[PDB]
Amino acid sequence: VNSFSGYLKLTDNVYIKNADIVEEAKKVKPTVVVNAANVYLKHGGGVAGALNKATNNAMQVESDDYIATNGPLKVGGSCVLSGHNLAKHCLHVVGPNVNKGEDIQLLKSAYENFNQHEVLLAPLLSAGIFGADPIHSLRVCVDTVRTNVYLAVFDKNLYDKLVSSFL
Ligand SMILES: O=C1CC[C@@H](c2ccccc2)N1Nc1ncnc2[nH]cc(Br)c12
Repeated sequence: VNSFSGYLKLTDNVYIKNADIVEEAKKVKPTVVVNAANVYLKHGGGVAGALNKATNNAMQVESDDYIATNGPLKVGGSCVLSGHNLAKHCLHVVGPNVNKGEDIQLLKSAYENFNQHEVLLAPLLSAGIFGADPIHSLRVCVDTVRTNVYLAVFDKNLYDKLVSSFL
């Protein structure tokens, strides 16, 4: 038993809710919150900008040190950093950005990072301003992640549609 509440169960291991991941994190304080990152860990907008703002920019400060030491992530890759006031850890995961011209097949690789963590609070990767189809992304998530994932979808009409069309 865990502390996540109000989720629709999609499969044995995938759950979904119409909520702001930031508010879910503040309420639950999960072991792992997933950020929808870019390779530079520049948390300017979307989920990343919102999470970073909620940490009072501490996520960005930590991220800049990470990049200065290690260089950029790979598209499809991830790193584990602090969750600051929101979670124990933040798993920064880079899905492909179609608005940048990247290969959507890398979305499966991105979701594979979730399998290194028994339970996660996450957004849909590559959706929103990353330019991919959120229905697709949900399918890849369900078909790739085997650990317990709680998906927060902020856009209300998207949740509705994803709920009702999920095969
Ligand atoms: O609705 C959705 C679906 C796709 C995802 C997204 C991810 C990256 C960039 C744009 C959109 N997204 N957006 C949020 N999902 C959950 N929690 C949130 N908090 C603040 C935001 Br913006 C937000």
